[PDB]
Amino acid sequence: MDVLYSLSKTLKDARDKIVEGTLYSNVSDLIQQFNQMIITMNGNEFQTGGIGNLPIRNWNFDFGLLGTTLLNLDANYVETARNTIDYFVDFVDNVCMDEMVRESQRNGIAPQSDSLRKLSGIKFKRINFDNSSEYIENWNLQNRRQRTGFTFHKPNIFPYSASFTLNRSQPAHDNLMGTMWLNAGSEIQVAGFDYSCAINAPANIQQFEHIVQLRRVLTTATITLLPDAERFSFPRVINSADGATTWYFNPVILRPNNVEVEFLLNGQIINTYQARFGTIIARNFDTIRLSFQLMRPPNMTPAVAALFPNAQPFEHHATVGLTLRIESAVCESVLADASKTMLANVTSVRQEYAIPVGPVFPPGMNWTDLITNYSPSREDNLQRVFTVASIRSMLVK
Amino acid sequence: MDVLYSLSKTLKDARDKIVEGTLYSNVSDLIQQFNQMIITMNGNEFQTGGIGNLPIRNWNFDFGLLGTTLLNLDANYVETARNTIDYFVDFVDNVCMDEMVRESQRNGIAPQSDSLRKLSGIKFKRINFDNSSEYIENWNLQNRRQRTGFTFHKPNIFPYSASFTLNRSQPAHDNLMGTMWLNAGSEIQVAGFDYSCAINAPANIQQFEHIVQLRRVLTTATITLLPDAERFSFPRVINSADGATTWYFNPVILRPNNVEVEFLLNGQIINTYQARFGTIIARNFDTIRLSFQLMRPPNMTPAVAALFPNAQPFEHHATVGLTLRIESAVCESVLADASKTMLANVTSVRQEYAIPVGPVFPPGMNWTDLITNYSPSREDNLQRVFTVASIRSMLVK
Amino acid sequence: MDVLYSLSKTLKDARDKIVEGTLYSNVSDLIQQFNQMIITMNGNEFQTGGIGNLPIRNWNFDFGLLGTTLLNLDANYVETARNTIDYFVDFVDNVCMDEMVRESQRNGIAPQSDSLRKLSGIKFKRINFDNSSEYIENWNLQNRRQRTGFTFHKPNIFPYSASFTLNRSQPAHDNLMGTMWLNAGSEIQVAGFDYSCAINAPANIQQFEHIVQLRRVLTTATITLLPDAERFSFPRVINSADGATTWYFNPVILRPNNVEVEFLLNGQIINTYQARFGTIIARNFDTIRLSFQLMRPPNMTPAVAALFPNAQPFEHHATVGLTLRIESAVCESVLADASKTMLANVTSVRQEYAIPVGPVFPPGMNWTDLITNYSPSREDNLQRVFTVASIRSMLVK
Amino acid sequence: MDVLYSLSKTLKDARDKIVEGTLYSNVSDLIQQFNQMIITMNGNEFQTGGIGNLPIRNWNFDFGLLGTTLLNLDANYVETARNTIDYFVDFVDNVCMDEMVRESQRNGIAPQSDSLRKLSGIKFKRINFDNSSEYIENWNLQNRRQRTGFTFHKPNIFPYSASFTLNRSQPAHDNLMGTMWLNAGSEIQVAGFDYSCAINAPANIQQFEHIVQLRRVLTTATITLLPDAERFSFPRVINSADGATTWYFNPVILRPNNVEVEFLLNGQIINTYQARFGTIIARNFDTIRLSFQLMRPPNMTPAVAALFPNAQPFEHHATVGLTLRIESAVCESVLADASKTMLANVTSVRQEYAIPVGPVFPPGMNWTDLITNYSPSREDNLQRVFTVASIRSMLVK
Amino acid sequence: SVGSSASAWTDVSTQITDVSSSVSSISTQTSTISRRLRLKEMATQTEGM
Amino acid sequence: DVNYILNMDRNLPSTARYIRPNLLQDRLNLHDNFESLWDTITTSNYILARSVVPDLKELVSTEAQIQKMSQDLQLEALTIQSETQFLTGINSQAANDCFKTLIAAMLSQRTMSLDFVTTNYMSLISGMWLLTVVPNDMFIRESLVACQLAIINTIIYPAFGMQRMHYRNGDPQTPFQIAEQQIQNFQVANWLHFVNNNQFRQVVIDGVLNQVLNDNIRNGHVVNQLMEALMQLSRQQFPTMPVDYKRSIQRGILLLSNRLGQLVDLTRLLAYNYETLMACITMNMQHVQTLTTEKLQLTSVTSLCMLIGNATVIPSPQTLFHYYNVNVNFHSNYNERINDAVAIITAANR
Amino acid sequence: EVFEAGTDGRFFAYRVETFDEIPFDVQKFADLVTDSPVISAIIDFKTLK
Ligand SMILES: [Zn+2]
Repeated sequence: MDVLYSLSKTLKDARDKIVEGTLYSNVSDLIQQFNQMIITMNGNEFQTGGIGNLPIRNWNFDFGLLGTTLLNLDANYVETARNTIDYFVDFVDNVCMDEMVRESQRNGIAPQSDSLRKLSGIKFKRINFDNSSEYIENWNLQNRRQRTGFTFHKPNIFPYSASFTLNRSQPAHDNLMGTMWLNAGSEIQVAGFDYSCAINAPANIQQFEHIVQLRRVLTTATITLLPDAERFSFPRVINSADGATTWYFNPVILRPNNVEVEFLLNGQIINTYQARFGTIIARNFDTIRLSFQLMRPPNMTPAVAALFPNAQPFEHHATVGLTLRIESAVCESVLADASKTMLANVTSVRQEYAIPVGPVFPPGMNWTDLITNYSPSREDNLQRVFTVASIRSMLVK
Repeated sequence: MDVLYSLSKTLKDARDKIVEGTLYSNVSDLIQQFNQMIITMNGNEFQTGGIGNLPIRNWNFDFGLLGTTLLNLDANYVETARNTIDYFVDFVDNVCMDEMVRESQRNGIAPQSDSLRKLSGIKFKRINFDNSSEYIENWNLQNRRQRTGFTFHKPNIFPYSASFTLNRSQPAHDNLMGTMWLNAGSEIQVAGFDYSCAINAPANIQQFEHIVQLRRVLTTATITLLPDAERFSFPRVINSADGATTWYFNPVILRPNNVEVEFLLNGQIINTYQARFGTIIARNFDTIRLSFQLMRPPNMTPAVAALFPNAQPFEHHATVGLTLRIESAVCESVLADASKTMLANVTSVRQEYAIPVGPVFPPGMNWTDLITNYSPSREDNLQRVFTVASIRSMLVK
Repeated sequence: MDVLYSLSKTLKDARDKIVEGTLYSNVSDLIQQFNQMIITMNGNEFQTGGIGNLPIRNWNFDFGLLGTTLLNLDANYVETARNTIDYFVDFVDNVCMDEMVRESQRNGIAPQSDSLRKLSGIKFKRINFDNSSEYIENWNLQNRRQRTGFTFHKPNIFPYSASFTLNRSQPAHDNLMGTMWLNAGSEIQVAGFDYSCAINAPANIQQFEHIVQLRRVLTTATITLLPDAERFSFPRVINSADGATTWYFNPVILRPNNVEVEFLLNGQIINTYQARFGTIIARNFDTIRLSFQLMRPPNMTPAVAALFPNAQPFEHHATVGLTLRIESAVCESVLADASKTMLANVTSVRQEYAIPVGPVFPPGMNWTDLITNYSPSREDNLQRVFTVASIRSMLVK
Repeated sequence: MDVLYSLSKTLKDARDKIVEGTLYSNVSDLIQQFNQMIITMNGNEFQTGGIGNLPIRNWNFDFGLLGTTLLNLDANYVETARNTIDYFVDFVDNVCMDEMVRESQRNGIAPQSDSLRKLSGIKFKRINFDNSSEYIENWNLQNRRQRTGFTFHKPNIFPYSASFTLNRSQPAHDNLMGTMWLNAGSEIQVAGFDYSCAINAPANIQQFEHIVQLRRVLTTATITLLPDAERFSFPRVINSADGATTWYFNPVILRPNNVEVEFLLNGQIINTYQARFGTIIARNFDTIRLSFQLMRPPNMTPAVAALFPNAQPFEHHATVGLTLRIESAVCESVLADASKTMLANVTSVRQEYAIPVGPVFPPGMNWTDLITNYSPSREDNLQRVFTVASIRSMLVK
Repeated sequence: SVGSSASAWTDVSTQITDVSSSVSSISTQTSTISRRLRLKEMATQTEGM
Repeated sequence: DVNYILNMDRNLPSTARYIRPNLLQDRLNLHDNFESLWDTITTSNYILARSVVPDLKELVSTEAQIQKMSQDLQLEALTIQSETQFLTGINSQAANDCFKTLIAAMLSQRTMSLDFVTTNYMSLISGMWLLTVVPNDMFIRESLVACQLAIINTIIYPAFGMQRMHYRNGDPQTPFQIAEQQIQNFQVANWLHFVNNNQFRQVVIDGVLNQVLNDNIRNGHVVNQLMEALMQLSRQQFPTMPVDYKRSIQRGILLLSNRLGQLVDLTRLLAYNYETLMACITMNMQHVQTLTTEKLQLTSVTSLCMLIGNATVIPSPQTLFHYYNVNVNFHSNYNERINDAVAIITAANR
Repeated sequence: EVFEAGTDGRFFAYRVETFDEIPFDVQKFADLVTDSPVISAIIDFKTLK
């Protein structure tokens, strides 16, 4: 595997540092590495493809070295080189793709394809070099069993979930109390509603709570917390819990009272914030708990008083809410986020070549399904597959 | 051109690796490259500026090369060097800016300025070196007529468009049916409304559809699709299509029924998703088609039934919607996005120096206007201009 | 300080380029640099920790150098090396953290810890090299006094502020006129409301204005400006200015009329946009001024006319708004943004080790408090502390 | 590919400059080139055909050189040569045809056939020569990514379109107002009709407009513009817009009033002509806009007055029109025109060999369908295929 | 007939595609040529469910 | 090339005039059929070379070394076949010969063999030196045959304890290479691929058309190859057969190692020299299997090796030119006569 | 070659194996419909791809 990596940084730092002009001395250290490769390869034979709509292609090697002679570089030098690179590019592409499709339950971590299995061979190890590409960097550290870690912008930790829970309801759905939410990606919006505006509630306050359990721990998270859930601030006609009928939600928004956000790790409070809106840091957590209340306004102007009568019908439904967004965070496990193309690359190659559903990944590499049941096997396969996608993107985008 | 590039990575890898103390043998390979330059330059005269409020500064060359001795670097060594760098910096800045304003209908892809035209000369090619900066990387691969590609978080593919289409309307605007939307940047929000709540519609279902045609194909797109269009979930007073009067929109939101998103390429469905909210992948498309329906609730509690009478006046307007956001994608053409400063750099330099409107770009480098009529000439000029902005940002931010 | 930097890029470019199988010559230039270090170190002893819950560990050096005759690295070579690296890693971590907690009003721009103060010593300068990490790059350029500059996605320039201003009000709060807003992070949403729908206003138009003063100048900003403030488009029950009662806000939205956005710098208009929604560039500004109007619709269908009577009670409250988001920008001062983990790293290390509140930073490194009173001392300490966090993240995430 | 080219100019300049008589000296430079070929070929083996009704043919090479001896040429010399040429002719024909049928979506630009793919090989490049054939000339310049350009007589830019638009109509179709047109090839004819002869129109003038959007920009166009549309100057019975009935058009022609032709490029007016009939130049445009009016004659002799009553029935229908023909123009993209046989050659070879419909081109290489959806893939394939047709026509017509 | 020659199925629909409009060619025939097949061809001869 | 100083002294009237040298290339590819003549060229080009290759200097007194050699060598210890490893002498010469000989061979694009002496194992060790550098690519397949197998068998394999099945080659893939796939001592293992793959990088087009089959920066002065050739040797000290064997063998090996600090110097030397001289060759030079050989007694080789000190010699300016000048003329004549030739023949026909 | 007369709207052309949108022909369609066995496409493209 690491082998694979090199193959690319070789080509990149190649198709990059080798051009009509420059001095030999700037590539001397490079040129070498290169040749070294050609050698180890030549003589060997390969095979890629064979699954689904993926073409089968065989490759052989028999190439000349490089003029370690010249001082500067003349156009002619390049072209005779670029011609050799292009065969490797078109090669690697086919190599990546071939191993970017196969999955495996037992050992979903190690190589699969006839192409790569052959590379992990010892006789090729004579090629590793410059592993500064964030992903491979972490691939190694994990082999040696040590503390890994990646960086994500608007991570995708929450499987899509949009629902409600009626804590007080009745057939007519004319005096409900409960919460409704949307957990998706890196965002959570949750609203607590009480049709009665806490008219008969102790201290005229109704307590609400929303708990979200992450499938993986996030550390170093920069989070935006804002009062109100705009998504649940407008009139709605919703299906009843049993699907037998529809209820009416006509919200009027009040400020959430006694807001408390807790970021817990294994049941322990790691970070807690009381009514702090704006930017907050959650340094290590696997669970978020949002507690907030609706407090009936003790003093009301006529217009307000008119919305909240002492007796039904309750026509304006008191609602309080919160919005929480994880802007960035670090995770020890690979995840999809709003910037990296890994998930999209893997999903795209599989879709383009009509790769059949396998035993590990959900149909279509569906993110929600994947993160909902993020088993060790899915994670090992995902990491292998994401690391390969990242190796491929160094040359082919 | 590529020439230009070097000039910088030269200086960066210079103003960076040349510090009081470091061991020489870390820069041996570097030092060289440097000198090589000075030589090729010395004996040449340049001129930049001359347009709008851009000064016309003149430059000459006549410098010595550095020592090669010294195990380690002594402070004195640096300062005598930094003094030489600063003249090149202040130079390049003026060089970039001068070629970052001129546009040419004809060959808007070729060099313009007297300054650069002179660089593409052969006698200067002896300076090229280390082309790994994502942009130049793609500049080459294109000049050779090959497959390019870039990376964008929240790309800016949709020209601003905020409007509506009334499929059923009448003078009083008291029983409308149609759609309203906002396409902007990487996001689309669209709502379908039916004042009658499909009371007389076949199967009590009203079909809606929203089609958006991209000006450039996006591949590898990671997309968030969510039900509801919050932007169109509140009461509005809107101007009529003819601008003669104003209508009232008083939405009540229902879940979009039979949601189907199609990502098409040249009329062909490449990806299709049926009612799948959350994160989805669209691997290659030039068009997005969102189809969704409003289905009159077959069972209604009294509160709901009251909103939807059998006869007018229709006072609560049934609305269903969708929100789609392209988090990341790859495009073969340069585009503005939410992270890169290229567009802002080009636009800013032109604004600061009062550069007159030219024949290629819309006034103020207006993004909406640019992407709406993204001609080949505008794209070639944009790419040239974006690549220069990226070369400049390696040294001057 | 710069010293420190090296220590890492040394290790990274080490734990990266040093692997089972790379040709010696690909590290010849590197190996050297490394050894050079060991030498300078061995002998001197260090103290880290000694504050809050941070442990006081003692480090001592006694190491043998590295090879010289290897033409391809064997496994054995690595392991004997990795063993030496791991002591430095676990070291630096403790070094960073120890200087990442101390603050100082007088000179809070220099080294504090006994650990680092000793490094700035001259006898160590002999290590510095490859200063390409964006942050250190700017650390230097500032020591010499020049144009610094960083890059941010969704910068965090606006301290959280959510409030309103009633320009016309009365005890019953049944005919108000004013604005309400939310400034937070990189976003601003502001709404202007007039319960009377400008019935008695000159030209039936009510003018609104929202001014936001940045604590630091932003240059090269790519900004999204959209009409409407969704956050203030729904019914609300709000506390009165004096906290004595609550008022009712029942908005109906109209398009903002005569929208004008001005990006000013020291009172001067640098950029101005009239009713331009979508993507706009603000090249250099310390203030944003949003002016917009509510114009009573001159022509109204019956449904609309019914919302706006000639006499109170005013039950539908005419509202116009704007949304502005800074997607990216450059700032000469460090800031938190939506992608970088610096703030989170510093805040997290302090929280984990129960570091006591100091004299410079607000309790909990609270961003809103920090940016609200962003004094020179807080900025110098923040930059020092952010630069260290970035050095640490090269090895430990 | 370029390879291919040579093969021909070799043969042409051969079957042409080599005849019973002439002096060696006139071909010395030629003879050489020739032999050079034979060599590179001999030993190699080929294969053409295999698709549809196309025969499969294998070819081998083993030929003698040429007597570089004599002072003149004797009949015998020729015949021994012509015999060798005829094998190459019959060869190339089969080579062209084989690559003139295959299409490809992904890479529709590069070679397809087993025959040609082998030619792009490096070992054959030893044959290029004299690329003055207009098409290859442009094939190269496009590889180097530069400004191309072809020449056309009566170009074929307008997909066939013959229709009408009724701006005022009623069930009886006895008082219509609108336009009807025919856009086809290089010509546009458009008529504006008003059954009422602008009797109730402001200033007794009815405005008309016809806009045509080209799929590709045309530069350097020589255009004939004439008043009147003869095609729409005679009585017609036409199908109604909904196909449910037929209407009667009984035109009487008046001179078009206030004629204005605009040739726009990306929305900008590049050329504008006011009432100028005859020959006009449009130097660069992607859109043509024809505006013209029908002005009711202010003074009418009895015979004229009788045609235009103050009240219906309107029996003589006032009509004004324009005719525009693009005689010649330059386009950066290949197009069919009235002189070149490329489209016909490609279409003919495919038809003769019963080549199955592929994934790129419309059935039958239909021009209207092709130009209507002239995608990048269709253009790259068309150019490849047109360039091959032109190479073939140098030898086989 | 959109096809080799006259034959109720194909052609008769190819022509008398009465009742429909607001889009593109093909679709209209296809459509009217559909009407036949389906609801018609079934009450005769075909495979699977 | 820093080491060399340049300067102008005389001026030039606008009266100055010369005649083009005319150095077109080959025009005639004799490289693919006229063996008989190539052999004659090579030979020539070869002698030419020796005439140039600077003579060496400051060597270690013949006597001194050979004497510490006997102390280390443990010569007469049972083994019957004595005094065959010391016919090494005349080194004060052998090295000079071995040195020159080696270069020209290369330059002149010649190919050779080895007056090999099976018994004398030492003589073999040094052989390993030879392949470590000289691109086997230009060594008639065969002489390499003997050499390697002699190493392979009477060395490594058994003293290293590995294949006690001593070995058996045919004629395709090489005993020096395949041995690889089957070896477990990385150090040993790298030598193998590098030696079997170091193909005299037959690819160069410098200073305007001068295909002069070049050689590795690595080798050049990265040298390490040597350092690695040594390190691999540093762990070949073990069992299998009689005592007087390992004792004698390893002891010899060490003399390569210690000296290794210097052996380095050798690499640099050639590296430069060849890399220098070459520069001034107009005639291109395709690698060809000459019909004739050139005997190279491991005798001399071995001498050069442990027998070179901190000496340092290079091509005298004047020397270099003289070289250019010659090839030049020659070329000019070849090209010229060619023209003179052609012209006639063609005329001869009409 | 799956020729699919998507009644009302649509029509697609595959390559029975590795599916693939591709020029649909009113012609090739014509006949092959007229007199050959048809199939009541249970599941169509959309669902299939
Ligand atoms: Zn973002």
